[PDB]
Amino acid sequence: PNYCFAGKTSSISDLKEVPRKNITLIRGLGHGEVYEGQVSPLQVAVKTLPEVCSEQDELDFLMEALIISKFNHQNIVRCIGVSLQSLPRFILLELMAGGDLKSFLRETRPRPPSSLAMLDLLHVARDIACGCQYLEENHFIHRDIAARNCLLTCPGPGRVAKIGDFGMACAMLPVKWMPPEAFMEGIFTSKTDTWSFGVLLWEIFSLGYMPYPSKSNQEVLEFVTSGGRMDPPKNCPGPVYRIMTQCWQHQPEDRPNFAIILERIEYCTQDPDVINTALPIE
Ligand SMILES: COc1cc(N2CCC(N3CCN(C)CC3)CC2)ccc1Nc1ncc(Cl)c(Nc2ccccc2P(C)(C)=O)n1
Repeated sequence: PNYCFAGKTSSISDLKEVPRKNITLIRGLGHGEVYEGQVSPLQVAVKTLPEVCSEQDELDFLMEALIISKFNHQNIVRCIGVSLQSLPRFILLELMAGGDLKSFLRETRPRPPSSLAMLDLLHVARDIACGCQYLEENHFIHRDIAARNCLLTCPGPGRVAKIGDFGMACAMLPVKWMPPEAFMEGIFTSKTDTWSFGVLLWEIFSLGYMPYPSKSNQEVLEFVTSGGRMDPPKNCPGPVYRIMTQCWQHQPEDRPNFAIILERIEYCTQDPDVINTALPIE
């Protein structure tokens, strides 16, 4: 299997094979399965392929390794290497100690008080938008920009958010992150990623709520097609909500590219009225 990105073609032979003897598993992290690990010492996350799997599962795994290995950006998770010549097969990734963003948001929600502030949220949004701008500039369509696919380097301040999973690149389709022309026509473009980014913003500023809270997939599809959009998250500043509503323009041509999203995020970050807004206490 071959893979091309940024005008270069790569195959399995170009991946960095790490000797199996140099890899130590430490603990499970979530769902294949992902472990904390060590490479002789580098801390890694280890994505494993079940030994019992289809040929297409094997190929899917290979492709995910080539895709992640060829990216070179600070807001995309690094691939340390692979161990594909012993079973089970491993992909070695940068350990993101802060976890997935969805869990982080849910678990770090202000409770009775200042576990998070608005600037933390804007920094995460900026980081992911920089990641997406890098993809868009390199003509890569992610297809599943969502909080569950983003990771944080560390729990505390100085955390950096990064795009972590590239699995997507009917009942399993992430309808709630997809614009009309994607779920209706199966047309994907970089404006597809813009729409999803809008939904991720909502996830961020809601502190990890499921989009379109009470609606099923079909309800969302009919709602969104008819021009329905989500309400602002609780205490969401107007300038932030305006970015969401621009990302959710019906016409792909009317949605901003990531360079523009980034500028608008940076303007929000500069506005004292935005960053002095208190997050809701649950
Ligand atoms: C310590 O590092 C982690 C911790 C957790 N946590 C988050 C809280 C969770 N909580 C604690 C509190 N408890 C009561 C309920 C559970 C426990 C696990 C999750 C993930 C990583 N790291 C990590 N790096 C790289 C990758 Cl690449 C990855 N990948 C990854 C790991 C897990 C899920 C999804 C992915 P993705 C996006 C789809 O690749 N994952």
